[PDB]
Amino acid sequence: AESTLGAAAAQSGRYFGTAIASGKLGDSAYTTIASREFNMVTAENEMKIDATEPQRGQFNFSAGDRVYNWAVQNGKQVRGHTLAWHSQQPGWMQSLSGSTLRQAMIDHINGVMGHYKGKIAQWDVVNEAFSDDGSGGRRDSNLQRTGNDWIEVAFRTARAADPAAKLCYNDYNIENWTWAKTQGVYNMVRDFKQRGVPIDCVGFQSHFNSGSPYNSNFRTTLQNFAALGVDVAITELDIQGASSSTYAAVTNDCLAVSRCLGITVWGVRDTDSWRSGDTPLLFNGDGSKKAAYTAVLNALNGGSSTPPPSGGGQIKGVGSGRCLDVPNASTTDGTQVQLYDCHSATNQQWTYTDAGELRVYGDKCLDAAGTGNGTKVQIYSCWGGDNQKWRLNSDGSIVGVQSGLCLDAVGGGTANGTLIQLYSCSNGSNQRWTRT
Amino acid sequence: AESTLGAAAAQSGRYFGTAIASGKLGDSAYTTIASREFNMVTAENEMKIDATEPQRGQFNFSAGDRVYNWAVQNGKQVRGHTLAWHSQQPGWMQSLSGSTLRQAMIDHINGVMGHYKGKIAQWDVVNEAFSDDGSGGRRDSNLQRTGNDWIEVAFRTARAADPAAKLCYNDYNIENWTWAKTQGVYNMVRDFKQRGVPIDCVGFQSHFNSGSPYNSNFRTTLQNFAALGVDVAITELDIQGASSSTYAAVTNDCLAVSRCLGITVWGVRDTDSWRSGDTPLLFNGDGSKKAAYTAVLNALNGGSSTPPPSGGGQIKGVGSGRCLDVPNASTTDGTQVQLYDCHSATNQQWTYTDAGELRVYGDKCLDAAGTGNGTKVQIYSCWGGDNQKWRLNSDGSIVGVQSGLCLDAVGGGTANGTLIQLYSCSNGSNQRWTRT
Ligand SMILES: OC[C@@H]1O[C@@H](O[C@@H]2[C@@H](O)[C@H](O[C@@H]3CO[C@@H](O)[C@H](O)[C@H]3O)OC[C@H]2O)[C@H](O)[C@H]1O
Ligand SMILES: OC[C@@H]1O[C@@H](O[C@@H]2[C@@H](O)[C@H](O[C@@H]3CO[C@@H](O)[C@H](O)[C@H]3O)OC[C@H]2O)[C@H](O)[C@H]1O
Ligand SMILES: O[C@@H]1[C@@H](O)[C@H](O[C@@H]2CO[C@@H](O)[C@H](O)[C@H]2O)OC[C@H]1O
Ligand SMILES: O[C@@H]1[C@@H](O)[C@H](O[C@@H]2CO[C@@H](O)[C@H](O)[C@H]2O)OC[C@H]1O
Ligand SMILES: O[C@@H]1[C@@H](O)[C@H](O[C@@H]2CO[C@@H](O)[C@H](O)[C@H]2O)OC[C@H]1O
Ligand SMILES: O[C@@H]1[C@@H](O)[C@H](O[C@@H]2CO[C@@H](O)[C@H](O)[C@H]2O)OC[C@H]1O
Ligand SMILES: O[C@@H]1[C@@H](O)[C@H](O)OC[C@H]1O
Ligand SMILES: O[C@@H]1[C@@H](O)[C@H](O)OC[C@H]1O
Repeated sequence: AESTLGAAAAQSGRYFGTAIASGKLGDSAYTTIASREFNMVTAENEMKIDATEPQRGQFNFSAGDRVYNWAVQNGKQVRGHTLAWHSQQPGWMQSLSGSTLRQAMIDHINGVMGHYKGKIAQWDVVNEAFSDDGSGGRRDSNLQRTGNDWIEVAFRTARAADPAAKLCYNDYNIENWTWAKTQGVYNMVRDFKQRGVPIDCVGFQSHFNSGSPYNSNFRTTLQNFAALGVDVAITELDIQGASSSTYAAVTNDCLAVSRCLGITVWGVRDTDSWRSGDTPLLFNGDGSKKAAYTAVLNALNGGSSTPPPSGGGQIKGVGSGRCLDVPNASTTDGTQVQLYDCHSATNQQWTYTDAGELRVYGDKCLDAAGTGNGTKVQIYSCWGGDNQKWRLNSDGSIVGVQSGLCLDAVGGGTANGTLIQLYSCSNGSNQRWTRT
Repeated sequence: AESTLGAAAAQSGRYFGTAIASGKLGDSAYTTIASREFNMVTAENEMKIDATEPQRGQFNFSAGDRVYNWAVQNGKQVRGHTLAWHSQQPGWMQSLSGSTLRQAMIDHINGVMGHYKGKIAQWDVVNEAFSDDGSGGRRDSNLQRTGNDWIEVAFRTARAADPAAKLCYNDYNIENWTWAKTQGVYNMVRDFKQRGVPIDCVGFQSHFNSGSPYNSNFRTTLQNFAALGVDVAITELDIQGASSSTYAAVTNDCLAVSRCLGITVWGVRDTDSWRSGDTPLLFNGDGSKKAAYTAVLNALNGGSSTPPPSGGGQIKGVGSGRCLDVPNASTTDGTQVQLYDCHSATNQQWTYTDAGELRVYGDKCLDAAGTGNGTKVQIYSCWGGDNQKWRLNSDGSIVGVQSGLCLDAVGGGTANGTLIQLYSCSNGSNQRWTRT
């Protein structure tokens, strides 16, 4: 369809997934969102080295199958995460070196992939093998010490274990094209493809924050890797602050690249995130869709037709032909907004911020005083509350994040002075808005 | 001692208090702040009816005394809260009505005031006796049902129990003069003064939010009651969003009325607030001062003798005479800012929001990716993180809310291109900024 992320992505042959935590599958609020929005699943921890092989030789797939089963039963493919990694290695592997580790690594791969043979769409065969030292070289780990050729061996092994699975190299901070880490990974994959090493994909974790910000050149990075002859996938996406524009930009970068299989966000609600302090996901802890959720859905669905009032613009009601107006250009907090003949004026110029606010006068925010039908919509000092955040639906409707209700011209009024309130979305013309 | 709220309030002959929860007194972070900043204390719950008279005729002051003991031990006066109220009534009282409830009410006042006789500066004798239906009438409670005279009886009883205390009538939604509830209370107080009913004060809770926002006519409300011959006090102040301007405005309103005894904010840190979801106080959960704190302090100190950069403006370092500049007018997230020759360019126009952000381009925020010295100050999409909020100190320095560090011109550099960083605050000219 086009009302959920997974369905929207499928329209272009792609998937939109998440990271599932087994301990939450018992939470109905959690599973209600997950089963509905995503068609791809990655076990957040259940399929890692320490979890699938607690003791060398003895494999445990209980927790993993739990996630795997839920996924397939609910219509989702699975990304295996992960086979060869320097982190989250069980204690016994952390003490292995030389040719014995190399052997342990190979066994582990055969074991996990054997168990899930033919059931995994994508396997993160090797994860984070490059350093952040700025040199573009291999990270210094027990695995790297077994020989520079360990990555290649891991991939050749994997291909044997399960030729049906797409084999990916996964890593973070390899999104910005100008980074040495990015280039080192690029050179490696190019080489692998030239020498014939069995690698089918590169996973871009895409953990963006002010420390390592998203950069428009991310698309260039994806296109370059795609040109090598391998698929690309956004594997663990989360953006600090969950900016609508950035989430939409990453989404469009994937859509702009034919080889971009899909996008996986690292968690369901912000409260489930490994970095909840950055409220980096698409759903609030209370389960409500954030502004970024609708920006992603719209991008996946192809979006609108023409460019929006990028910073500054009027919001005109479809049924009335009138604009959202702040009475007498008042700046008083608590002043309820109204409908009025459109004209150039600041009290009619609204800016949609990446945070999902509809700002007027620069520091005033469209604000909902409550969450039920009839709630008054007014201006109030901006502070970031969810009752000041809105989702801009592609159907012309504007929905409050906190209330999940639509901007509504009271009683379907069209005359000047008609007040604005929150009300159950009805697709009515007094709940649809366009551009002047 | 204009360095703390209490000390600064004292220079205008006023106090600045908070609400203390005894269960948090064992928290050093909480007490360090509470002891330093306030010189007035109100027990958030420990002196209420249910807490002081658990069973009819059986008084318990353990919780109350823990708060009181801490208050006087740290040089603070105490506001007793509260003696007669329709809410938080112990079960045995909720079951009463008529003459039996009337006497219980009187018995409670006598027992509680007797224990604290001569130790309480102000007592909220009656709390929330008026309705919100918008009629300005009395609230329909078991207390009101005993007779319309119950409030008068409560005050006469209180004066007799401890004539050394100021007797206050406390309520909410009585700050906006145009509201019926406000006028209803005004008429009652006026009635009491005329007939000689003992009443020395009116407490305006001041719980401001988008449901009932602050209105500048609050100053007239305070003036109106003051004219009746009673002192006035802002008793449970908290503002949804903690707007710097709203906090400064409420502070100035009180300072504009000679009879306004002082201001009490309902809580220390946002996490201690009964409405933490509204982040309505002056300190963060980590104990750090918020943008609103500095605005209240500056307000208490009389503020700047000249209007700040209202609606955009340049920020010029004193030790360099150069302006805060975004390299090549770039709008790319992650771009570290610099010092550069001041000129009418948008990449040099910064706007300080009520949330404490230093915005550029409209939706880009001065950002710090880290909390330690040497951390680069850059621009990033605005999302409300504390690493995107700043305090404008009277000494001319700009401090990061999350880091507690000052914007610093690297190596005291002065030439163009000099980068900005976060560093331990100094009185240096490379950390001083003039509002031009
Ligand atoms: O709270 C009581 C009254 O209810 C609200 O006012 C209502 C208003 O909410 C209602 O809105 C209509 C509802 O149907 C929708 O299809 C339509 O789009 C929407 O405009 O219209 C009647 C009006 O009286 C206020 O809370 C108060 O008036
Ligand atoms: O969440 C449990 C505890 O609840 C907070 O305490 C609140 C207290 O702050 C509240 O005070 C009322 C607020 O409304 C005013 O009109 C009234 O005058 C004032 O007394 O009363 C309820 C009580 O539960 C604790 O901080 C939080 O830990
Ligand atoms: O585990 C990984 C983290 O170690 C990694 O940390 C990043 C390092 O570079 C900085 O610029 C980033 O801000 C910081 O997040 O992030 C990815 C995560 O998987
Ligand atoms: O719950 C946490 C997981 O969410 C976390 O996941 C890792 C984050 O960093 C990425 O680089 C890894 O690929 C990803 O598996 O691991 C730690 C766990 O506690
Ligand atoms: O219990 C009391 C609440 O019922 C009261 O609610 C207020 C109603 O009017 C609105 O305008 C206010 O925003 C809202 O807080 O608040 C005080 C509380 O003690
Ligand atoms: O790396 C060095 C910085 O750490 C250094 O920081 C200075 C510390 O003292 C403060 O008084 C200065 O303002 C601050 O710049 O600056 C030089 C840089 O090379
Ligand atoms: O110019 C007029 C404007 O001032 C008013 O607010 O709305 C109608 C316009 O024609
Ligand atoms: O950012 C600077 C810009 O403002 C100035 O005009 O030219 C030099 C740039 O570095």
